[PDB]
Amino acid sequence: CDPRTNPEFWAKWEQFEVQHGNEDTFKEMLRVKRSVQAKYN
Amino acid sequence: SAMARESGAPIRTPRAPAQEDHIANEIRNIKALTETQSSLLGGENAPLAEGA
Amino acid sequence: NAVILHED
Amino acid sequence: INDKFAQFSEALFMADRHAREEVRQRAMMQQRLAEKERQQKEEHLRQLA
Amino acid sequence: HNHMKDGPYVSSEEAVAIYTTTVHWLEARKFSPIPFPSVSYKHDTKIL
Amino acid sequence: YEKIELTLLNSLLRLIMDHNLADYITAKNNVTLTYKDMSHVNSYGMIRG
Amino acid sequence: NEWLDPSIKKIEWSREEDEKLLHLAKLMPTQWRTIAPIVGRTANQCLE
Repeated sequence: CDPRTNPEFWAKWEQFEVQHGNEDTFKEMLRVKRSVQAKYN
Repeated sequence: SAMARESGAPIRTPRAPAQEDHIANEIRNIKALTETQSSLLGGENAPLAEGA
Repeated sequence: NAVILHED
Repeated sequence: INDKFAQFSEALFMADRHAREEVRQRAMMQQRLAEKERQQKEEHLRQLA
Repeated sequence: HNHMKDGPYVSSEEAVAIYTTTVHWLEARKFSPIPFPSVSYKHDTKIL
Repeated sequence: YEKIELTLLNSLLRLIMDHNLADYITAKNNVTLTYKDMSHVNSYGMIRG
Repeated sequence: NEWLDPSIKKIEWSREEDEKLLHLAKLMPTQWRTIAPIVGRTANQCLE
C-alpha cells in the first residue's frame, strides 16, 4: 500500500508500534514508509 | 479458578549491538590493511577492529 | 578441494 | 565469484602483518646487539685511555 | 570468466610462501623501499 | 604474463615501493580491453603494453 | 558506458550495496573494474 494513498494503514502501524515496538522498530517503520513513498513517486 | 469459584504489555525489539555495526568495523579493517606501507620498513600494525 | 587450472 | 578470493586476500594480509612484526623484532634485536657492541667498544676505549 | 568462476589458481599457501620468500630476500639485501616522488625532488625535470 | 594475480602482485609491489605507486600500477593493469565490437575487462594476467 | 546508460543505478546507495562494496574492496584491492560488475555500479561510482 502506498503511504500517501493509505494513511490509515500507516497510522494503524504506528499505533501498533507504539503499543508494541522500540525506537529501532520505529526507525525501521520510518524507513519502510520512506521506501513506500519513494516507490509511489 | 472455576472450581475455586464453584465451591510487560509493550514489546520492544532490542537494539542491534554497536559492535555488529559492520560497516564501521569493515572500514576500520580497510584502513588497518590498506594504508600500511612496506613491511621491510617495520612500522605499527594497526589493530583489527574485528571482534565478533 | 583440488585446484583445476584453466589449461586443464 | 568463488570463495577462495576471501581466503587468498586474508592469508596475504596476515602474511604482510606477520612479516612486518617479525621485521620489527629482528630490527630491535640487531639494534640492541649494536648498542651492546658499542658499549663494549666504549669500555675498551676507556681501558685503553 | 574462468578465473572469476574457479577462483585464484594460486593457493593461499603458495602465495604466502612466495610473499615470505620475497620478504626474507629483500630483508637479506637491506633493500630500501622506493618512496613516492616528492614535490621537492631535484630530479623530476630530467626524468620527465 | 598470462598467470599473474593482481592481488599478489600488489602485495609484492607494496613490498618494494610506496603503496600509492603499487596501487596505481595494479589498478592500471585492471582495465577494459576493446577491439572493434569486442570488449572485456582484464582482471587476471598482465597488460604488457 | 559511464553515465548516460540508463542501466546505471543513479540514486543514493542502499546499505547492502555498501557492505558489498566494502567486502569486495577488501578482497580485491584497487581492482575497481572487477569490483564494479559484482556490486552493480560503475567503477568510478564504486570508487567515489
